[PDB]
Amino acid sequence: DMFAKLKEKFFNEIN
Amino acid sequence: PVTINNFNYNDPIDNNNIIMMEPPFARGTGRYYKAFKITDRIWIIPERYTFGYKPEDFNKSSGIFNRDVCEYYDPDYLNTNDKKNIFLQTMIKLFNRIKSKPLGEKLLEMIINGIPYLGDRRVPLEEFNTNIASVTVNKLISNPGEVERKKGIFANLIIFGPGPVLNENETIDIGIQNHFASREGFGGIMQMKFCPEYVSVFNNVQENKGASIFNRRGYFSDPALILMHELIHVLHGLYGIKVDDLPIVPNEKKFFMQSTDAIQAEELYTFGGQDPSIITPSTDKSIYDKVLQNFRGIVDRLNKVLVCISDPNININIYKNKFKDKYKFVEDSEGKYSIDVESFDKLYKSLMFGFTETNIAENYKIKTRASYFSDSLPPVKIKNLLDNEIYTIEEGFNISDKDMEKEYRGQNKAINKQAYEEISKEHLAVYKIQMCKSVKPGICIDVDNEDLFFIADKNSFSDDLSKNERIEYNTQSNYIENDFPINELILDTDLISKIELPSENTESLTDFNVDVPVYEKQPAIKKIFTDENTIFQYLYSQTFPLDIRDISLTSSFDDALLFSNKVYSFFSMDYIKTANKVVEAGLFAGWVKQIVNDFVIEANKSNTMDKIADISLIVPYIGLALNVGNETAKGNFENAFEIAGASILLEFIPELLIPVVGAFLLESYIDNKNKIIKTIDNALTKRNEKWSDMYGLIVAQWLSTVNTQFYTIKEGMYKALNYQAQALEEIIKYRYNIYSEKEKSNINIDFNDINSKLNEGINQAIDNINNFINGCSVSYLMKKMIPLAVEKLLDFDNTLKKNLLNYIDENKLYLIGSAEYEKSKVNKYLKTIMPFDLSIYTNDTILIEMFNKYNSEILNNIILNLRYKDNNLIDLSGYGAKVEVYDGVELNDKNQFKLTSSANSKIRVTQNQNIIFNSVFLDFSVSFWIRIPKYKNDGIQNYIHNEYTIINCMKNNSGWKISIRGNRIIWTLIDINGKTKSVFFEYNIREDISEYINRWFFVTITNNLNNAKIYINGKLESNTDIKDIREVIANGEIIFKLDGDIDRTQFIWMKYFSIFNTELSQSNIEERYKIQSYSEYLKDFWGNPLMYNKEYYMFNAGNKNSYIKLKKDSPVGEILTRSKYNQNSKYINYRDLYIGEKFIIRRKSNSQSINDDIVRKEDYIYLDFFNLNQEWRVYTYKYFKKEEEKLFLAPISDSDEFYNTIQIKEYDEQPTYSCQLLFKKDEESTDEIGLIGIHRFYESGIVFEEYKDYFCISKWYLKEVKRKPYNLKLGCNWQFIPKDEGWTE
Ligand SMILES: [Ca+2]
Ligand SMILES: [Ca+2]
Ligand SMILES: [Ca+2]
Ligand SMILES: [Cl-]
Ligand SMILES: [Zn+2]
Repeated sequence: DMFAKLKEKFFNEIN
Repeated sequence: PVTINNFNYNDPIDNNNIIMMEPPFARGTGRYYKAFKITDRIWIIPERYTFGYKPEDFNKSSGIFNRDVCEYYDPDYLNTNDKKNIFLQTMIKLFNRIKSKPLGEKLLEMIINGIPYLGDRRVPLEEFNTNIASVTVNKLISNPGEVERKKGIFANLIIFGPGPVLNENETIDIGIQNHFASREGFGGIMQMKFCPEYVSVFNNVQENKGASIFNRRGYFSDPALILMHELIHVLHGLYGIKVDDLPIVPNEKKFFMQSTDAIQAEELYTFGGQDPSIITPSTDKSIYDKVLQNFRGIVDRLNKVLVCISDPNININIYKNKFKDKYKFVEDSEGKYSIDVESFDKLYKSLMFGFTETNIAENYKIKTRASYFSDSLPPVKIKNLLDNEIYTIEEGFNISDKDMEKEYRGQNKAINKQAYEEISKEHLAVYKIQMCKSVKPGICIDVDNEDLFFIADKNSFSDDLSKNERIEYNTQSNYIENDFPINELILDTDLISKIELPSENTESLTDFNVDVPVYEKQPAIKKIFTDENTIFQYLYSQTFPLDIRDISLTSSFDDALLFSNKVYSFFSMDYIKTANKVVEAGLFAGWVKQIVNDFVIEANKSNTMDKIADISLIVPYIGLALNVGNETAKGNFENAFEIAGASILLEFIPELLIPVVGAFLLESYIDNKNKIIKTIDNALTKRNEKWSDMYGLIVAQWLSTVNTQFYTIKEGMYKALNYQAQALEEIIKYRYNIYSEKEKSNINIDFNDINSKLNEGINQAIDNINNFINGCSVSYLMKKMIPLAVEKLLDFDNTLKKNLLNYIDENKLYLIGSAEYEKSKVNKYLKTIMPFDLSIYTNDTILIEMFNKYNSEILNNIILNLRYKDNNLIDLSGYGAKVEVYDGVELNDKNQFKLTSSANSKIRVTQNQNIIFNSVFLDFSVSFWIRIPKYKNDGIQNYIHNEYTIINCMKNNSGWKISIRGNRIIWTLIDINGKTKSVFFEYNIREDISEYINRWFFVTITNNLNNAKIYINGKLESNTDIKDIREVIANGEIIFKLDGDIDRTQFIWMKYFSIFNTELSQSNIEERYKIQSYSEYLKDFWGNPLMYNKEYYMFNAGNKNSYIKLKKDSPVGEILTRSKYNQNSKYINYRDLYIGEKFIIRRKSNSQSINDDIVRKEDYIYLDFFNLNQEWRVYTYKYFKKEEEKLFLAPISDSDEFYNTIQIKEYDEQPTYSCQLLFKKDEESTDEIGLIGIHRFYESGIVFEEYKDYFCISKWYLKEVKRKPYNLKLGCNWQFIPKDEGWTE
């Protein structure tokens, strides 16, 4: 599950 | 003024006002009666009427005399002097009440002054003869013990006490050698048997509102009105107009048909109100004419009479003058009497339609039954009519001083309890039908004969309409209106005779010849076997014996018949469980509330589980309650009614009498133009008479064979509701009394309150039931009766057209310069049907209202209504159009159908020829939904330029069609000369996002006297003046089929096609739009149902030209701008729809379950989409700290940092294909997080700067969604676009 990968990217998109 | 004489039974015989009479049926054989002269010419013999009855038959026996009457026997009534005295004084009191108002005084004055002619049909024209039993009655004037010495008196009425059946009052006329003077113009001594205290009871189940509080509890009759009703018969008899003609005879050839004596029109006239309408115009005129001829007999006798052979003291000229006055004859200067046709017509109408029970009750403020044909309850005894605390001369029972004037409260069984007693059912005899169960000692239901359905036999009705007519220059039309202005009766100073009565004294009657009728009882029970389980059986199953302990409700009719503790119920499965629920002490009061309440809700159900159905009124449990008609308790009644209408409730479908109207023979007038034109005018006038008489004939049959069945159904429902109430009351009382005595003290319950709460809910239910059934009845008339008459009336018209036209052409020589004026008089006049108005045939305001309610219910104007109900379209309108769907037509159960390019892709409707007739002045509308495909990018000129028809209704190159030419939809009217009119609607084809291309919209075309109009989605789009065309033949077959020059690929989808026989108003159309737009389910972009597990592109109503794309480097949705149509054409432009990500809606749960793949409002979903050969999902961060935030799009996972649950919403209450998507904490909670939309976001930062749109969640949207009108443009409004064959880009 390479999903935290995406989480982190998301968290950097919103910030 | 009329004077009532006073006396006591024991007053001495004075040989003047108190005499010993030898009454007509005593026959000179034997015996004499002390008689009392209540007013001139009227006598009271306070003794039982024995004539034709056996002494034993005065006792209650296992038999009955008549089959309708609930019969009370008391052989002791009038067996003492004191009882006889009470009788006398009550009659005096009743007479006084009658004369207390003009109308009643005048009734008595007419009766007093309407002396029988001094003879009958056997008497020579040149003679008066008094020595006949219809004229003279003897008084014995000798003393007791002496040789009998008799003198004769003239009399008009003798009133006796009752015969064996006290409550069956009856007026009787004297037959001699098989003929009746009182039916042949002469009149004769009339006789009555009457009982003042044993009065009839009736209810008003069938009327609404009704009563501010205490209806519909049963009412007792004012014996003054009962008396006056019989005095009306005396009136008719004294004037010799009580004639026989064709009677109403019940059909008796099924077990459920009410058996009864034949009903003469004179009985229905006497009652009045709505009942004369059961006598056809044909028979009204037949009776009128008979009475007129009879009067021509008398006037002739009067011109010829010279002597009186039996009484030399009679003065011929005195009597000639009294009779002239009685019959309203006129006298010329030579002393010759003739009939003045006006004075006759007034006298007739006043005697038959003026003095009626209905009119007297109205004038006297007495309540009475609504019809000769109404149900009855058993008779009651009026304790004391001589007590002015109870009954008074001035106000009857309804004494304002005791607050009993309002709503006839003084007659109400439930309010004026102190006025009457019930009679012990040991003394009551009733004709019953014992219906024992058989199948294709058992269960046997006793049913009163009179509770059965009255259905008139077809032989009840006159076919005079079939006779020929002889049209002359002076020919006149005959209309006998059954009405008389009651206030003018009251004020006609010519009505009452100013001529003194001649002396009542004459010579003794020595000719006693008379027919005395003989009466016998017949068995009170008739046993029959039947396989049928209709109304009487279904009702019986809802009852239960008194001695039982622990009844429970059931939905199983059979169980209810078998088990004594099981009582049938037609309420929900679920009512039934609550009814049967046993609870602990503490919870009981609460349960009593719930169930009494649930009962009221159940009883009030008045709508229709499916909402597109096109039924205004329904009460859905009627089938289950009675099983009346065609198995109405089996299967969903609502569904059955949708398919087949009011008919399914009828136990019997009667066969109508609809005569072929006879031909006209037009008289010739060589050399007189004036008489030729008058013969034409008279022929046309007579045609209207035949139309009217025919409608009148349908109405007579409707009211006496259909509306009667419906009435019975109303009563049944009154009993059924009442049984359900009674059952629950017993259930409650039983369960309460099981509880410990202490438990019962801490349980607060009022049985009178419970009782009155239920009683209210029943009256609410019966209002709805009345409206529904009344509506059903008018519906049967208008759809199953009238049109079959109109078919024959049109034949008649078409035969008369030929006839009058041939006649104009034969006499053209004498129509020197008028022939074409007359050809066009006739053609124009006979071009339009005479419209049917119920108020011509009745002035019962109940019926008129029924009829007005119907005609102003737009849904009753539907003459074609194609719907899908089983693979298959069929016509639900009620007019039974034939519908043939061929194999190339695709049908689905969303009511959609697809017409393709194939030869076999067609539908043929064959309209009912008897309702489209309306044809020069158009007044009709057509409505449907359509889905027309997008143009094909490469075949663009054929789209733009090639017209094809889709629906075509043409007969002889005239009618109407709906056609399409590319982006245009066209309505065309074509008249009988081929002159054409058009109106059209064109949707844009250069629009970014079109609201019409390949999406369901709703079309309505309405045609009126001067405009054809197109509405789209409820809004008026265009309009064309259509005054300048002629007759349009609109009754051809309707052919649904693509017809033009079109590609194999061309097709069209339609749903809900219907036709109205009126111009729909804007309101109507907007309603229908809203109605037909409604769905439990959400819809996709094209207007089709939204579905789970199905690929969708996403469209945003607030940013039309924007679409979602997974950002490249990132797990978020960026917004992009839809590509335009990229090609040479200047005729078209659009934005691509098949772009952005491929989304799919998945079910969060599927649990509980269900079981189909349609998405519904408030469903909980996951919004997923395909990426890299995988399924990904749209989430929101749980803890975003701004008002909007980027959504997170990533593969499937249950991470406790993101909500995935989406609830799908439709906040717009007006029709729409947009829906919204709300993120929730989980399926359980009420907390709302935000709505999916598009927002702009700031892109950092050191590079270049800008804002950029993203797929987002927003809190702001939630603050606008409850606003009204809903903003269609908000960015949280989404629509889902699946690939569709109707859109190629
Ligand atoms: Ca009539
Ligand atoms: Ca009946
Ligand atoms: Ca039972
Ligand atoms: Cl809501
Ligand atoms: Zn009567």
